[PDB]
Amino acid sequence: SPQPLEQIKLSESQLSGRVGMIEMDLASGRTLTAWRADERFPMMSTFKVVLCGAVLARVDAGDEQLERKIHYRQQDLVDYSPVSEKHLADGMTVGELCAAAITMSDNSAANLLLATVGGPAGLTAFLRQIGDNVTRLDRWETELNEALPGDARDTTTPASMAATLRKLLTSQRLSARSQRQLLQWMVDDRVAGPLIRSVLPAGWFIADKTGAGERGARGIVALLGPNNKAERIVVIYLRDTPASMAERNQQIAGIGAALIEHWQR
Ligand SMILES: OC[C@H]1O[C@H](O[C@H]2[C@H](O)[C@@H](O)[C@H](OCCCCCCC3CCCCC3)O[C@@H]2CO)[C@H](O)[C@@H](O)[C@@H]1O
Ligand SMILES: *C(=O)/C=C/N[C@@H](C(=O)O)[C@](C)(COC(=O)CCCC(=O)O)S(=O)O
Repeated sequence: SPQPLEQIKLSESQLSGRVGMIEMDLASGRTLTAWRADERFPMMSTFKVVLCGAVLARVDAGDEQLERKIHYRQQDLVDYSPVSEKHLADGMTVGELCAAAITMSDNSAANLLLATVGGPAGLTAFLRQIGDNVTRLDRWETELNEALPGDARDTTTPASMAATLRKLLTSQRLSARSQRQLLQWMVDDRVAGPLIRSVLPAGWFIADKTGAGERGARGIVALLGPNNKAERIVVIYLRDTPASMAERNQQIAGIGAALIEHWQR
């Protein structure tokens, strides 16, 4: 594989779409690679990690408990609720809802949690409170991944998302236990985690949350590194490409291959 930047450019050429990417040291925030890092991209399901960061902040403040059981109704369910549709009778705890939202991308779980933090406006206010003045959530699942061309709703930038994830995972804004919980939910991703491990060379750590939307929108927010360590945050978003999901996945994987082959930078 060629150098990361060369590969990213090649991916735009092949997809006919825009790619946004940041590679950042998790411990220090050092930015290693930045491409269209200040341009907007739909967050799609990647917003679920930020959502649960807001939930954990409420737990730390004593305003929420991960144990608290939420009971909901069938009429509350939206498209794609693999975990939540199974608990209409017994409900789910707030912690279970975050696990379902992050590890299974359960949309109803995400909407139930979104309501607890004040909806899209409440989550956006949380982002402003931690210093992210760019990322914004405007809608609920599943309308939020519509990805209309030029629509600023429900978007982030690679730089903002990377900085925000680092703040949630390491800045001590969240308690030690909460930081560890957010990380573990990403490590436990069932949608792409196992698949990514199956193609990663031995020794490479992966934790992640993916997203998909209309007009080719696709993305991933991840922790990656050799020697089984979460060394870097890697955020990659794609938008406005007519390519098959398989090809969008392959191009993102190709950027990862370039990082892996040329890690020491
Ligand atoms: O010399 C480095 C490595 O080169 C190859 O590894 C390949 C691997 O066989 C392939 O499957 C993967 O594809 C990349 C798979 C990446 C999947 C997702 C990455 C995510 C992670 C972070 C966010 C964005 C994307 O590339 C590597 C590097 O070329 C060799 O197979 C391996 O033995 C060797 O150690
Ligand atoms: C989050 O990104 C969700 C995107 N797509 C879903 C949606 O529009 O709500 C789908 C229902 C597909 O969902 C999945 O394929 C599961 C994994 C979603 C993820 O990557 O987080 S829609 O068909 O696009």
